[PDB]
Amino acid sequence: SYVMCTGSFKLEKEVAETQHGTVLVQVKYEGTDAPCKIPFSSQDEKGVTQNGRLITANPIVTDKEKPVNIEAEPPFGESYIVVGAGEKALKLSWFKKG
Amino acid sequence: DVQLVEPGAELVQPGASVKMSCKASGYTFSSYWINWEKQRPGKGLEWIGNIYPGSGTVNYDDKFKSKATLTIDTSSNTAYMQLSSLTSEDSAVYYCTRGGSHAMDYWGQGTSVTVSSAKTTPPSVYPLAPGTGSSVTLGCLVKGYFPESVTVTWNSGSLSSSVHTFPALLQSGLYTMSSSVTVPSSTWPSQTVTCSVAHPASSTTVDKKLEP
Amino acid sequence: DIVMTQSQKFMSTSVGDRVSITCKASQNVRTSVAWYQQKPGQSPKALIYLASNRHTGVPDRFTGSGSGTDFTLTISNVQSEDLADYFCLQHWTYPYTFGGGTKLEIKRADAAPTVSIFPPSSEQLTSGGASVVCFLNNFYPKDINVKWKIDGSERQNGVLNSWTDQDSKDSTYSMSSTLTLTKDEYERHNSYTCEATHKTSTSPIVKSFNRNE
Repeated sequence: SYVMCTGSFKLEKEVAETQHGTVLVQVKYEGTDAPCKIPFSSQDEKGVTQNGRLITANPIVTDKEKPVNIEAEPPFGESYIVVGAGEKALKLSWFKKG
Repeated sequence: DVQLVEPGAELVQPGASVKMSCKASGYTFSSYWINWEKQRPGKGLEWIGNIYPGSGTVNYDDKFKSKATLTIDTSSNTAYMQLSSLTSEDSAVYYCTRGGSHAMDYWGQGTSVTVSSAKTTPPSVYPLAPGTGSSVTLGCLVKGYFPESVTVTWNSGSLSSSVHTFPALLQSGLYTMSSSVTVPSSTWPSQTVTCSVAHPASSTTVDKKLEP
Repeated sequence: DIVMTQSQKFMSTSVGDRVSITCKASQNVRTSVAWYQQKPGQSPKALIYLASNRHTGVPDRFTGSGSGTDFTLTISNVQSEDLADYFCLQHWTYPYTFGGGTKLEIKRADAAPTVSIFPPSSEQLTSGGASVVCFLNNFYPKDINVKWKIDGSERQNGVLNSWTDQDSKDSTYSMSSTLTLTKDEYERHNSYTCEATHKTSTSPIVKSFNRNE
């Protein structure tokens, strides 16, 4: 098994909807423990954790220099996508139309 | 009448790059995604990546990240794919297709990319005659030509029922193919049998009469 | 990445029968699976979207089913225009991945190959080349093996094989096998033999010639 990435993540480019209707976040890893398992979570409008919304199976960083695509299935309305662990976690707001 | 037009073929020198087009018509270009695929004989189809014309959103299969670049010219309803530093592993049919929530629906005709340093070369046409049975099989060996596009007919197309056309193979950087015809033994050599080979790329036509 | 497995590269059928083509996903892809039909030299045609929905214009002979990992394309009352390649595609997540394809062919009675051997032409020999050709024609099923011998010794180096797709007229297969030598090596040996092994007989079919005849 991989160890959970202990480092920080940043956005490589704008978060966007995919051809199949999911939401893709492409991240650039800033740590030094790759290959490592990406911590991921989703939150509702109130910042409360909601499970089962990660589409990508077992997202990993294999090389710190290579960005990683991560897809989520957010709920309609306001929510957050969170990449990484701790307070340093990359927290992205998302609004899903209709 | 949704259409996606791609040029038929591209010959690329090893190490060079190529840029191919996908021109859309019969629908709102900015309302749908465009996908790019690679199809090689013997290997399963591969998805290279996609692009959304209205926003510029683009996604790649990591396997093609260092090789392919997807761009657009929305004013001319065209999607482009550029492949860099080509090797023989890049020789394939490259398709574009319209996409969306229901995946690829309409596919383009495909661009056949051949990666080779070969020059246009006319074929050498050799007769294949027995050196019996109630039937006799005759052939023509069409060897050492480039690029891969020949036609072989028998008696200018008059003999067709028993003809076999064998797919070409790569041999010493050039192509080789063969064709066979079977006639009743009592009719040859009495009723002549001649293969006609056409290789348009080298403007070559060869008629080879089969001799006993 | 998700792997889409089509366990059957080839499937035999008869006009009017039912055929079920399977596609297995390596993870749960829900119903995000499309099916395509492709004929030689042609672009794929979309048949089924989201596992079970038929595209406009597609005959009702075609039905798709399954959810999760196990998908099936069913073709009822198979027609001769249905003889083609079929492949699945998952679009649950990037990268989209395709099944390896399943080619639908027509069943017919077993047939032994007609084997013919040909010496190099005098025209080729004048240029310094010596290609010995063997045609193994109109056999069924498609599986076949060819072995070459020079002066009774098995030769593998210099052999190139080409196979035709199923014939539209008689449903048989054919193969061309060419042993290419230089004239210098060809003129240092006498007998050239091609041997075909096929399921129709326990005894291979052997054809041969002597250069000195």
